[PDB]
Amino acid sequence: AMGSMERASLIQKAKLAEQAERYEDMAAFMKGAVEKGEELSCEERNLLSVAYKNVVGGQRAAWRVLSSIEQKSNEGPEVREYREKVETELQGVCDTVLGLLDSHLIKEAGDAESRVFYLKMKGDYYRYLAEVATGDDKKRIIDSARSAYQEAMDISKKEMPPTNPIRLGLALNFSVFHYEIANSPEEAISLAKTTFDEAMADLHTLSEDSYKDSTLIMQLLRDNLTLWT
Amino acid sequence: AMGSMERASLIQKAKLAEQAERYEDMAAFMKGAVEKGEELSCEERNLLSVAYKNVVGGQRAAWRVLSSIEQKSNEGPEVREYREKVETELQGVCDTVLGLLDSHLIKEAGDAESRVFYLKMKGDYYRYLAEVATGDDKKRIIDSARSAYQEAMDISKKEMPPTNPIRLGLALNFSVFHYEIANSPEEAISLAKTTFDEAMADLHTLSEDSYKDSTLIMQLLRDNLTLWT
Amino acid sequence: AGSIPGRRS
Amino acid sequence: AGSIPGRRS
Ligand SMILES: *Cc1ccc(S(=O)(=O)N2CCC[C@H](O)C2)cc1
Ligand SMILES: *Cc1ccc(S(=O)(=O)N2CCC[C@H](O)C2)cc1
Ligand SMILES: [Cl-]
Ligand SMILES: [Cl-]
Ligand SMILES: [Mg+2]
Ligand SMILES: [Mg+2]
Repeated sequence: AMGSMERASLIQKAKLAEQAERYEDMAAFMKGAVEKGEELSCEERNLLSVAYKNVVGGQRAAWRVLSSIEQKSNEGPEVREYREKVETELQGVCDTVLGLLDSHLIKEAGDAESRVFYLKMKGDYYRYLAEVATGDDKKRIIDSARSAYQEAMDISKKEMPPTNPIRLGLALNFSVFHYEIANSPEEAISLAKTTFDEAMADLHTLSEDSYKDSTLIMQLLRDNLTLWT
Repeated sequence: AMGSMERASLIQKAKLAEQAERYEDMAAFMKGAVEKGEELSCEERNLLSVAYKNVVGGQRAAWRVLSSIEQKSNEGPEVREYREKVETELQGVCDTVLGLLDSHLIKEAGDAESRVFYLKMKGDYYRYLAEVATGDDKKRIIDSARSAYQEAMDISKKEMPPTNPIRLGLALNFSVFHYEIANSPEEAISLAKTTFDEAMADLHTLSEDSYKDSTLIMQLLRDNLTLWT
Repeated sequence: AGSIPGRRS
Repeated sequence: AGSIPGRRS
C-alpha cells in the first residue's frame, strides 16, 4: 500500500504520526518502510515497535473489556460476536508483525542488538496471540513465544551487558510470559530477581544517561516482584 | 456495511464498543442503526453523537498537531502531505455525519428535543469543517454552521426551559462558534452570559438530579467566560 | 475555549 | 504484572 512512497518519507511520516497519536497510521508507515527491504536502524526499529505496541495494546485492552463482559454474561450472541471481531483483528495485527519479522527482518539481523530486538518482538507478538488462544494451538503458540524469547535470552547473555536496556526489557517481558502465560510464577520471580541483581552490580560502569535508562527498567522488574511476592 | 445486522444488535454493539473505547466501531454501528430508517430514541441519539464526537475529536487533535508543525516549518512535502491526509479523513467523517442528518434524521424529527439535538449536531460538524477550511468555501461552510445553530436556538428558546441540557449545550457550542470561528468574541460572551443567567434563574424548578445535569453545563459556560474576560 | 466534551454517554 | 510499556519512542 506504501510502495510508491520513499523510505525516508515513510520514516518521517511515522514520526509525525507518533506526535499526532495516530498509531494505526504510524504502524502502516513503518510496515511500508520495512517492506522496502533494507535493514532498520536502531531508531527505526523503535518506531516499528512503538507503533505496533500501541495498536495491539488498544486491541488487547478492548478484548479484555469484552471478555470480562462475556464471562459475566455466562454466569444474545452480540457480546461473543463482538469479542470475536476484536479478537480476529488483534490476531491479524499480530500475524502482520510476525510476518514482517519472518520476511525478512530476523534473518537479515546479524548484530546482537538487532537480532535480540526482533526476537523479543517475536516473543511478544506470540504472547499476545497466546492471551486469546484457546486449547487447540494454545500450546503451540505458547511454545513459539517461549522459543523466541529463549533464543533472544541466549544471545543477550552472551553479547550484551546485564544493564543493556533491550536485555533488561527482554527479561522483563519473558518473566511476564512465565507468570501470565506459562503458569510458571516461580520461574518469573527467579528471572526477575536474577536480572535485577545482575544489573545492579553493573550500574557502576555506566554514564549518568545510561544509568537512568537502565534503572528505569529495573524499577519495572522491582514493581513486578513486589506484586508477585 | 451493516445492512445484515439487526437494529437492536447494532445498538447493543455500539454500547459495548463505547465500553471498550472502540469509537470507530461505535460510529460504524450507529451509522448502521441510523440507516435502518427508523427514528432514534434519546439514548440512541446520544450514542450516535458520542461515537462521532470521539472519532472527529481525535482527528481534530491530530490535525492541530500537524498544522502546528507545518506552520513552524514555514517560518520536504511530508508534513503538508500528512496534514492533508488527516484533513481529508476528518472532512470525510464530517460529511458522513452531515449526510446522516440530511438523509433523513432532521426531516423526520418533529419533537423539539430531537430536532434541536440534530440541528446542534449539524452546526457542530459544519464548525469542524470550518476549522480546516481555507477561503474558497470557508465562508459558505461558516454560514451553514451558523444557520443550523440559529435554527436550533430559535426552537430551543420557544420549546425548552432555559435549564434544558441540550439547550445549554447548544448555546455553549454556538458561543464557541462565535468566538473561535466567526470572529465575534463579543457575541460569544453575550450569549454565554445570557444563557448562564437565564439558567440560574430557572434552577429552582429542578429536581436534585436535573440540577446536577444543568449546573454541570453552566460551569462550562462560566469556564469560557473566565477565559474570555 | 471549551465546547461540550460530549465524549461519554 | 507489567511488561515494557513500550508505547513512546
Ligand atoms: C523491549 C524494550 C523496549 C523499549 C526499551 S527502552 O524504553 O528502554 N529503549 C528504547 C530506545 C532505545 C533504548 O536502547 C531502549 C527497552 C526494552
Ligand atoms: C450537546 C450536548 C451533549 C451532551 C449533553 S449532556 O452530557 O448533558 N446530556 C446527554 C444525555 C442526555 C441529557 O439530556 C444531556 C448536553 C448537550
Ligand atoms: Cl545484516
Ligand atoms: Cl417524527
Ligand atoms: Mg527510493
Ligand atoms: Mg429487523
